[PDB]
Amino acid sequence: GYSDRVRSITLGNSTITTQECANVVVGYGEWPEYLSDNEATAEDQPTQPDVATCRFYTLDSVQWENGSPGWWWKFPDALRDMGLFGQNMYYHYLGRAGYTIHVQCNASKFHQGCILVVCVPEAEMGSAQTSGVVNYEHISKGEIASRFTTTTTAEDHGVQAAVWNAGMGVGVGNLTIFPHQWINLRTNNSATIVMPYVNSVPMDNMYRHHNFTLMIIPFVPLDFSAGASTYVPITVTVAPMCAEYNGLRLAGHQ
Amino acid sequence: GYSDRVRSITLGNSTITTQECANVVVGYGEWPEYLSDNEATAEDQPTQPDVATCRFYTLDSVQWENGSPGWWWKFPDALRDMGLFGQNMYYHYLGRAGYTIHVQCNASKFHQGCILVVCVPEAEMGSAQTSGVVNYEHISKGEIASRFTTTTTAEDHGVQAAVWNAGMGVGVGNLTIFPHQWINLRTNNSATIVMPYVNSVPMDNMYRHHNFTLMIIPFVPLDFSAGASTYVPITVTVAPMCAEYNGLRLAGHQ
Amino acid sequence: GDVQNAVEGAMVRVADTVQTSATNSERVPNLTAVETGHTSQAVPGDTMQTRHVINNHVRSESTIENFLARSACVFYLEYKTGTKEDSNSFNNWVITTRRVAQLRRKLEMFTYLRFDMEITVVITSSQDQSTSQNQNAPVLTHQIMYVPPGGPIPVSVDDYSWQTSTNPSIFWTEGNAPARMSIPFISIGNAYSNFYDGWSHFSQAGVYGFTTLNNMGQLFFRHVNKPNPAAITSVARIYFKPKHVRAWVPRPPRLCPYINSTNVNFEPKPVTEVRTNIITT
Amino acid sequence: GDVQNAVEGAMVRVADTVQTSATNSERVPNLTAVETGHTSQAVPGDTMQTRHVINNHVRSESTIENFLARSACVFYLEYKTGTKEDSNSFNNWVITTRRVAQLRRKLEMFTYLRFDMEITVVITSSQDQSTSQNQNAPVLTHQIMYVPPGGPIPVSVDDYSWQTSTNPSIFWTEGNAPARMSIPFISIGNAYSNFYDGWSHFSQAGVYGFTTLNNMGQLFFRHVNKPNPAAITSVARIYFKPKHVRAWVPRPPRLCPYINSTNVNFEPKPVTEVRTNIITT
Amino acid sequence: GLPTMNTPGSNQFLTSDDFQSPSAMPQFDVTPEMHIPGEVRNLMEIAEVDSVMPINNDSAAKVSSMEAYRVELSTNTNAGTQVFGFQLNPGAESVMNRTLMGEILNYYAHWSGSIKITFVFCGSAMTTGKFLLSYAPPGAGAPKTRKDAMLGTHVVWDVGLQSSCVLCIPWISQTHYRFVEKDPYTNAGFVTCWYQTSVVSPASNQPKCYMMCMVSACNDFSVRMLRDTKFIEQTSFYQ
Amino acid sequence: GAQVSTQKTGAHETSIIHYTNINYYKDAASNSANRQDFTQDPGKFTEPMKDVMIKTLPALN
Amino acid sequence: GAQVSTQKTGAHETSIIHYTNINYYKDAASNSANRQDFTQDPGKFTEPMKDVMIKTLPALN
Ligand SMILES: CCCCCCCCCCCCCCCC(=O)O
Ligand SMILES: CCCCCCCCCCCCCCCC(=O)O
Ligand SMILES: *C(=O)CCCCCCCCCCCCC
Ligand SMILES: *C(=O)CCCCCCCCCCCCC
Repeated sequence: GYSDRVRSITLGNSTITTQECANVVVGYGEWPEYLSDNEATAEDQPTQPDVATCRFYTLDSVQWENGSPGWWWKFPDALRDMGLFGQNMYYHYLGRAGYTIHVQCNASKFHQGCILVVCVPEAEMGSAQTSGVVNYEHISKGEIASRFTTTTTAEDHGVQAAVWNAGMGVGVGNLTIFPHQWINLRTNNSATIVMPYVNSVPMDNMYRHHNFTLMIIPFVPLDFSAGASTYVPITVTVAPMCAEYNGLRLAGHQ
Repeated sequence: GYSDRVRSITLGNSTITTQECANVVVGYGEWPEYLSDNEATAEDQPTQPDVATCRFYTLDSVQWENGSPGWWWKFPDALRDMGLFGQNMYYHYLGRAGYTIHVQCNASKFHQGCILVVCVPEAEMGSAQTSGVVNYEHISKGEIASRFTTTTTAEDHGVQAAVWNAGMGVGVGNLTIFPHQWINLRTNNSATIVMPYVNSVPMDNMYRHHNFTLMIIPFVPLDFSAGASTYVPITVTVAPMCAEYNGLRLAGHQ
Repeated sequence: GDVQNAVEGAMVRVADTVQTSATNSERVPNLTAVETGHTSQAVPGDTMQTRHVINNHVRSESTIENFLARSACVFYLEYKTGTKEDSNSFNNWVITTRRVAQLRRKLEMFTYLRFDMEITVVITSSQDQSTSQNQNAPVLTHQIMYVPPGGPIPVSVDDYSWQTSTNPSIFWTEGNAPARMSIPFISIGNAYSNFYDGWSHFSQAGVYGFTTLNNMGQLFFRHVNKPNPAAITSVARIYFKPKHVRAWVPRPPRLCPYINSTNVNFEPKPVTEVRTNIITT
Repeated sequence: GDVQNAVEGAMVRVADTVQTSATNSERVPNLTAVETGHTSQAVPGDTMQTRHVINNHVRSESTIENFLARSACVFYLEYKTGTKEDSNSFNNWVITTRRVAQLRRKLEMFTYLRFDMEITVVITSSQDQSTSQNQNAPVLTHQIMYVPPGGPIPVSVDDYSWQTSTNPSIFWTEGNAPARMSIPFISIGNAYSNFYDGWSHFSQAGVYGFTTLNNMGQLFFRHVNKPNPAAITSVARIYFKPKHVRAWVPRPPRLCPYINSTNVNFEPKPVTEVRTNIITT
Repeated sequence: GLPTMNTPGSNQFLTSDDFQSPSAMPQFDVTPEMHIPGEVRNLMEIAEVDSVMPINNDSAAKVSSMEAYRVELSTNTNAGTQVFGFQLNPGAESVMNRTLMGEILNYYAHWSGSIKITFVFCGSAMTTGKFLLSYAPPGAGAPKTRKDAMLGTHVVWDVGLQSSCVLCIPWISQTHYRFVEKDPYTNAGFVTCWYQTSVVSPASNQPKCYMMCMVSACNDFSVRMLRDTKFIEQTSFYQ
Repeated sequence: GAQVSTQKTGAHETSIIHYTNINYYKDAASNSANRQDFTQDPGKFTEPMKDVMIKTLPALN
Repeated sequence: GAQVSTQKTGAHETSIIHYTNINYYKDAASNSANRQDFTQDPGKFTEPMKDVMIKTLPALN
């Protein structure tokens, strides 16, 4: 029985299946769990919505193309509109959570191509215009994929998204130090990374701080031949885990 | 060892192999066995030819085509010419037996299509001409497949074989209540149903009564593309099990 | 269990919802293969995280007995008050399930059926219009006679056959409670057969179908009263209740409308009702 | 206690008068605060010096069961003896408590109600005036059929629906004792609701009120007899008795007269009757 | 009084009912019981008694005579020659139909069990012969030749000092019970008789002689669904 | 399987009579009316108080 | 020779009532309907498998 290629993940009213996985990466060896009485600082009772928050949210999926350079999403911000997680994040000064990230991409024995799927903590990105500063709308489109550029330039306060430097002044080939998997179309149809709350402080504001960035970068370009299905998307579905919130007031932004 | 996809069935001087099966259905949970002294009524000693009767008879195989509506065979009548089973059935007023039904159909990863394989007990079929009565030659061609029709009409005393009503005034999608399997070309190359003697009386005449009908109906049409092997047959091989016969006299029909 | 020993049950409740937690594993309860011929025994807790619910629901009324054991009309028959000369002064019915649409579809959901039966019969009368409809007509008694396959048919409203020296009969006066009998499992075979894919003759011929097996005999009806000056018409409704039931081999329920009480004929109908679009609200 | 196990009671008598003596003290049993929402549990001995009385009175007839378990008329329906052509040859009633004034006020004193019910039905007949009213009409049998929410409505006095292969029916001859049935707690919810301050649609719309919840199905009535030369009219009175009763949330009894059987509407009435002066004898 | 509620069925007269009733003659001292030989307590006891069959059934002339009971045999008759044939419908076929077994059957609609036809040779004591007594089960049709008959259930009767040989017909049926009335579904097959060799005689002996056939029900026989017989009727009462 | 119970009689001058019950039908719905349960609890309506209000004491203090 | 049995009542808020049966006739056919046997075995229809199909495992392997 039990082929290790087959997997079923259930969280809240959500189940994802896969019949071609390559194990699952638990970020830095640590499974997500709630903030403990020793490590706590905000004295108020936390609200823990469990199944209502901690469930599988499918974000707007992107199309993989032969020349398409790459994509990033920012968490928790990508989830700012995803159901009751978004609401809780909107009505609370502080929030804390880990996440099951599940990237999906299927093609065929006859297709080829390989993408890096990585969760980078504190991926603080550089301004394209080195002289100037970057700004939110060029840092995150919430649940919509921000694209990496093959082109070394961009519009006013856009990030320097030139792929080989991963938007942050380093070698993209070294991104592998962060919790990652690869969807190599020969081998698998999905990636799964279970990311713990990685931060220097027990809870933080859900909007101000992008705790980590999901980067999907094609290291080997998507390819196939003579009339063999052009459209092949990449879908990212993510589930919050052990989510708890402190400091409640009115609807929040400013 | 032992992949559950692989199977070998031996009965008499007969072995069928398959390397892509989907388990085997034992009709109504019951494996075939001989008529017991409690349930018996015909007082004469039964003849039980064992290996001579109970072996694998391959009936005339039919071709599956993209638009081909479906097929049926009637038992025990389909076997009225199959070796010594046929002879025993010919020289005896009463006969009793269960059967291992094995439908065969292979195609390729690149072909598609799905057939229902079902053993319907007492499938009493309706006359196409509702006013009139049906007749044997339009009910059974012995070992040759009687076809289901896409057309809502037929020649004098032909059965109403219009597929979506399964030749018997019901929804074909509900035929699944009877012992069945499916050969979905993606999944498997064969079906196997082990049918017990299902009837309201311990033994019956082998000609008069068609105890059950084997229906093979394509729910998803056969398809493939640009120059990829047109001919793909469906072969039905069946073996009688626990066959016994009472009341012996001369060669029988009338 | 003993279907004739009524006061001896078995209480079987429905299945409870066990609480499920989150999972991340190699076991796949909702990934399977329809080809197998198997139905998925999945429970909501294999796909969602469920709470703990205690289902004290029982599958009571869906029991074959509770489903079939409600007394249905199978046929009604008519006859006037008259003389030997009047053909219409008496009547008969060859006993059959297939005459009406409703009970027939219920029974036919099963291939083979074995049961005892409660027969109730509502005989109703009405005055024929006539110059004499003014008439003091006394209370009418009625005779229902069962003639089993082989006995003498009554040729007139007034012949030796109605003596019933061996046939079962019911004499019933009007105004009283409806006549009622119980019947054993009357068949020669180990179960009644609603379907017979076969022939009346060894040579693959003669009568095709269920008709061949279901030879139940017939009910003869008459008035016992001599005729009043103006005629009175009576109509008898025969009611059947399958009790002490056992059922074998479930079938799809009849989709197409019934045509003949004699055979299983139909003309082809659509699988379901049509809708506006494949995406519907 | 088990409201279905009738022969299992509980005798609870009224409270005795304990003897009081004179007092002069700091305790004040009759000085309190209505604002609290509390009712004063004062006894006459807290205000007067009482004697010792033994109250063997019991609150018998004010039990919810003794109060509701008296068989009341909820509706009556009418139908003539006729042919398929005659619309009036049969009739129906959508089952409802709110049709009559008296039982409705009794039930509505409680918000939620759970009970079994005894239905008795008095079917009465009369001769229509006609040249033919002279006519020897035989004893009339009647059919009452319950069609649960979803089944086939009878379109005529004479169609397949009246077979009742699965619907409950009562056949009743005239002159006999009135037809009677018992009904279980038929609802889909844990108690019947006499009031629903809500909507049939999630969008705060569609049908307002109790109507939305109380879908009980309907009773179809007909004569089983063929028509006599002159017509005969029958009228069926449906009687309800709530037995094995349980009640929740008491309400003020209806002050205003009922207007619609469909909704809770009223037009405003005075709180009480007027009197001559605030000082009255 | 005690709250009774009358059910359907009330006040009907069912011919087959089994209820207690008041006697019109109370405390009647019945005539004391005596022995009387020959007590019948079950009609099958009669069906189990041997009757002689009218197999020589050819014409009204012989049917209203003793000829009906005697089947004519002859010397120098060629070997495979058929003596007689008929399908086994006890209580329906004229050959067995109105015998003791046949008559009992005719007050019932269903029968079951084995039958035994006892063949007795009433030829000259000095005469000899061998016969094939056959029973073919249904489905094939009546045995046209001694070879066809041979293939089915059979006895080869050698006539000699034991006068009579019995052909025991087995209950071989799909169903536990057949109809008494002839029905295509409940067909019971064919019983036929053939010269296995021939009837041989000495010089001043008669050439033609006779056999006769008795029939009765074996210990596995039974009958069901009680009914009136077609065998008796009237237009008016008798006087 | 008969049930014996007590009849409603009345306060006698300074008693127990019985009646018999046999349930005839397979469904509890078919049973006689539950008329003999004189049980009550006005408390929920007459006194729905979180803090217990002692009669001899002042309601407010 | 009376039989005592249990009546269909219903799930009570966090019971057993009985009824009596006496068979009046000499023929079991005459008896009440067998309505209280809520027994079932969908297995023969829902799972007619020779090899047992374990839910948590893949159907094919
Ligand atoms: C007055 C006496 C009346 C006796 C009536 C005997 C009626 C026999 C009833 C036979 C019912 C057969 C049900 C067959 C069911 C089926 O296979 O469709
Ligand atoms: C001939 C069979 C008749 C069966 C009749 C079934 C009648 C169902 C009765 C439902 C009563 C509902 C009482 C609702 C009380 C309320 O909420 O106002
Ligand atoms: C317990 O029930 C046995 C006590 C004696 C019973 C007497 C029964 C009275 C007559 C029968 C009533 C049967 C109702 C179906
Ligand atoms: C067992 O049967 C004896 C228990 C007491 C029986 C009370 C009988 C009730 C009245 C008689 C019914 C007789 C039916 C023929």
